[PDB]
Amino acid sequence: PTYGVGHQPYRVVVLSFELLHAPATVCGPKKSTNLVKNKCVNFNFNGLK
Amino acid sequence: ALGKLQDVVNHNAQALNTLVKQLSSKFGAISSVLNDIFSRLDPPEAEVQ
Repeated sequence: PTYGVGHQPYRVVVLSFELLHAPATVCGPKKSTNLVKNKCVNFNFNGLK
Repeated sequence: ALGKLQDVVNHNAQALNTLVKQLSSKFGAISSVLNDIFSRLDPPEAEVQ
């Protein structure tokens, strides 16, 4: 405790992601809508916009 | 004996195939897909990417 000038706890967390070849497991909280067929529509299948 | 006429067709086809296959090059970028770069990165470095 007398070390009032020496640093502070700096707990670090590191993640690893961005493969996308296998089916995804952790996916973002975005709403899902019905699909439209036979139309030039913007699709966002699992992130492949 | 019609090799002279076939050579032109083969050369044109192979040149066009090389041109269309060149789209997979990374050219030093992280990915070869514009949509992935735009989605995973902010504009400030996406511009040079």
